[PDB]
Amino acid sequence: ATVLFVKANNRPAEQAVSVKLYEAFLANYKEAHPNDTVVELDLYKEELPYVGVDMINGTFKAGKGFDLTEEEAKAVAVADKYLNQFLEADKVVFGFPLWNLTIPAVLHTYIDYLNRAGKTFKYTPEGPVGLIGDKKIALLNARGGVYSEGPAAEVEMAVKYVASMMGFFGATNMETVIIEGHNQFPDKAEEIIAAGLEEAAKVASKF
Amino acid sequence: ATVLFVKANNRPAEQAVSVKLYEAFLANYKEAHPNDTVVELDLYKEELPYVGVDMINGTFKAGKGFDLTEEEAKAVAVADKYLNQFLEADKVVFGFPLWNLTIPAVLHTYIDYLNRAGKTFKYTPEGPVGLIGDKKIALLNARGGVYSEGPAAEVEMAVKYVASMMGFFGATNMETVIIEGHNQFPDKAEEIIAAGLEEAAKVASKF
Ligand SMILES: Cc1cc2nc3c(=O)[nH]c(=O)nc-3n(C[C@H](O)[C@H](O)[C@H](O)COP(=O)(O)O)c2cc1C
Ligand SMILES: Cc1cc2nc3c(=O)[nH]c(=O)nc-3n(C[C@H](O)[C@H](O)[C@H](O)COP(=O)(O)O)c2cc1C
Repeated sequence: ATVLFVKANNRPAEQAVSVKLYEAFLANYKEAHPNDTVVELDLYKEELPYVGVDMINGTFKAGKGFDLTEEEAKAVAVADKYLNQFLEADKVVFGFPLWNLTIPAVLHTYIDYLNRAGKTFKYTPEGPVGLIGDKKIALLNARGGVYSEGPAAEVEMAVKYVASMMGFFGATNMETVIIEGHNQFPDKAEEIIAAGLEEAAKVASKF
Repeated sequence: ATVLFVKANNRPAEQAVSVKLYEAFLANYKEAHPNDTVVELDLYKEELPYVGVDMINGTFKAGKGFDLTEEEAKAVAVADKYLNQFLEADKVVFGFPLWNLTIPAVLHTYIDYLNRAGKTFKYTPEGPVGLIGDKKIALLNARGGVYSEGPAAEVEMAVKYVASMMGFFGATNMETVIIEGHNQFPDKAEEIIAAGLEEAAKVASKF
């Protein structure tokens, strides 16, 4: 199988729990699957121009017989590169922190590139239908406070954002590994983090 | 007063409801407050490097007085420029669409830059307290579908995102003008858009 790892954090593992989690899942995945093709995409090593008018118009027009501007075609070429790589993968693993309630803006731009009629969803008379139902997806997230319960739960917009968009694209039975609360309950941080790394190992073995 | 308009959509006004909404609020605000200083910040005209390790380490180390690498110092300086402008404004008006459930990634990066201990919030033994209580904020949003009720209400992450972060910074009694449902209910689009632009004019006249 071809497996794409999308890394959305360039902090060192020693300082960033989401990075420690991503690296553990990655190492465990490779150990269990020596003959898979595993590809890492580090969003901080890429040039990710923000989506705006030229990308919106270019991706709408592409393939429909319209003229494109040079700038529209440049924008389409960027989105196509990421979109085609994502579509080629049999499994996709996203590793990201919660920062300021949500995902890193680098990952927000990457997911914007994935939204394309005819590629990740199609229109029907009954509404949009997702086209990635055959892809296995894992979401690996770390967050300092607890967001699964308590007063912050209603403003969690990191895992919720990625799961909502992947669900729209048609992904089902996504796996999620979440390490939360290590900043909020610092006395238990070591055990909270270790427990997440164990869970990552178990999920990666079956993924 | 000094009023900062933050524009997050470079589609022409003829093709974009959120840009009509922004331009109507802007024109009406100026007409009604001819002697106020109005400054427009067009996020698509700016260079907005993504937040990652250099910004994070840079702001952490600046707070400690530790030496900054070139890249850390440059990152802090970029954030400073935008943060200082936001802090100097008496009122701030944000104009943005809902794209892919959320705000444009350009506005996501902009808001990331505003988060700073001692500037937009401070720590207390009882938890963080926001420091912008004095600042009047308007949120102008357009969205194709209805997100105020129905099956999609649960995944609105555009207005909810900006309102949550501004609230954390301590903004109170923010004004919100939303134009929603013009793509979902095309038979009502003319009425919905016209009503929304009238509301923006009214709110701007009193802002
Ligand atoms: C820029 C930034 C913003 C953050 N925002 C939040 C937040 O909104 N809520 C929270 O509980 N923790 C927040 N944290 C703490 C992180 O969620 C925590 O460190 C988690 O491990 C993911 O970040 P990391 O993998 O980079 O360490 C933030 C950390 C950083 C560096
Ligand atoms: C790139 C893009 C993504 C969009 N995503 C959504 C969406 O998730 N939900 C929705 O109801 N409408 C969506 N729309 C429609 C816009 O919310 C809406 O109709 C209005 O166009 C805001 O976009 P605008 O001000 O640029 O026109 C999207 C439009 C664009 C161009």
